[PDB]
Amino acid sequence: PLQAVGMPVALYNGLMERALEQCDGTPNSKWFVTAGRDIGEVQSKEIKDGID
Amino acid sequence: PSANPAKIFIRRLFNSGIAKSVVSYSNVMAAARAME
Repeated sequence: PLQAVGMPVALYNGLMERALEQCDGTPNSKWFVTAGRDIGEVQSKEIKDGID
Repeated sequence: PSANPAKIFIRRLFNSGIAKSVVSYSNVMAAARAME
């Protein structure tokens, strides 16, 4: 039987390898926050402290 | 022996005294790749 199951195994291995790579590489975050340039040098840290 | 109607064909397709393959090469190739 091993004669004919080459392509299935070859595709299975690649599909699982991609899953492993994505699990290892994808950033783990849920919020993306952006702000303008007019906030102060110390006034900015207060925002992240409040969110934190 | 002369009563066989098959003499119609083998005088045309298969000349007497010449051996000819049972199957064509394309069939053999098709069979070979089937197992894989």
